[PDB]
This record gives sequence, C-alpha cells and structure tokens, in this order.
Amino acid sequence: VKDQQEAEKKKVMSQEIQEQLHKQQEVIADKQMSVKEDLDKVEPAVIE
Amino acid sequence: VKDQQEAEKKKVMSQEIQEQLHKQQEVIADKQMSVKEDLDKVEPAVIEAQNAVKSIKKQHLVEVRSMANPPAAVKLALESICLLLGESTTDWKQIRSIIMRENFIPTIVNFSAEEISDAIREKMKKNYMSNPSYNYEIVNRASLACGPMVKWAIAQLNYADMLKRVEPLRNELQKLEDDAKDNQQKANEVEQMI
Repeated sequence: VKDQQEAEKKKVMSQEIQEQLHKQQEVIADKQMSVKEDLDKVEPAVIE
Repeated sequence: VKDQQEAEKKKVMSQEIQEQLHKQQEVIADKQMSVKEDLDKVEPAVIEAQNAVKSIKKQHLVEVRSMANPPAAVKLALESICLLLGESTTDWKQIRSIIMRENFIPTIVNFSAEEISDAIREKMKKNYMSNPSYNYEIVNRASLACGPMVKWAIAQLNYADMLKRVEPLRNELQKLEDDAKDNQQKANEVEQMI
C-alpha cells in the first residue's frame, strides 16, 4: 500500500506534468510566433 | 488500495486538524487572556447583579415616597436614569420612572455594550465632581437601598471603553472559533469516516 501511495504521489507529479504540458502549449505558441518572426527575418541573412 | 488512499486523504485532513490544534493553541492563548480580563473585570458586576435581587421592597419603597432627596442619593441616582433612556435631572421623573413594578425586572437587565462614549465621558466628569460621594457615601449609610445599586451603576463604566479593547480580541476569537469549529467538526467527521 505505502509503495502504491508513493507511486500515486508520483501520479500527482504526472498531474504537475500535465500542467507542464499546458506550459508546453504556451511554450509551443510563443515559439511558433518567434520562429515565424525568425522565418520573416532570418532567411535573407542566411542567404547573405 | 483506492479506499486506503481515500482514508489517507482523510489522514491529510488529520494533518489539517493538527494545524487546527495549533489554531486551538492560538484560540486557548487568546481565550486565556480574554478570560483573565473578564476575571479582572466581570466578578464585581456579578456580585452587584446578585445584590439587586437581594435589595428589599421596603428599603426602596419608603425612600421613593420621601419629600426631599438627600444629596448623595441625588448625585448617584440621576446618572442611572441617564442610562435608562428617560435622561433627566428632576426628582418627579425619578419618582415616575422608579414607581413601576416593571422596575423589579430591569435592575439586572441593563448591558455594558449599550453605553455610548459621550454618556461614559459625561459620567467620568460627574465622577470627577462626585468622587468623595458614590460607594464611600453608600458605606457611610445614606441608605441600605443606596449602596447596592450605587456600586451597580459605579461599575459598568469600567467595562466600557475597556470592552473596546476586547472588541478586536473577541471578533478575532469569533473568526478563529468559527473557522476552527467547522474544521473540528470536519475532524470528528474525518475520524468517523476513516
């Protein structure tokens, strides 16, 4: 039972990890915007 | 396993309950201080409150029919009627106010949180005027009826404004109590439901 409870505290960490998947959505959204700004800007300097 | 986990969530509630035992220590400390302030203050008013019950019909009824009021009795008696709503300086309003058989009831009724600050401050000033009279004159002996209700009105004021120091403490005690009691009810529920 105790082990299982420690595994279920680790499942509470997997719930924190699901918050961090929401943070992955924030991270992906802002990175998709920064990567778009870097596509709009950066490809000419690489060509140059 | 799942049940056990629910019982162990109820053990997390027993950890909250241990926080509420720390709240019981806060609640006990502030209550021991408020109960000490209430021991320092409240026992004379209970001694006084009992002394109206003792005071005899004959002692008051003879004096209510007197032709002229004696100067210690007037000074002490006028300011009691300034509690009792028909604020007045006249002997015949004292006679009419004190005649009613509904005056054997309200001797004990009057409460110390009903008193207004300017009424307290006026009587602190009338205490500065009448300091050698009051309970000292009651001991003298103006009458057997005077002494009791004399000390009666003489107090009440020493609760007042000193009860406003007990207004944050009692309101803090109520907030600590009502949050702690609902939480202690959750404790008795939680121990049963574990």
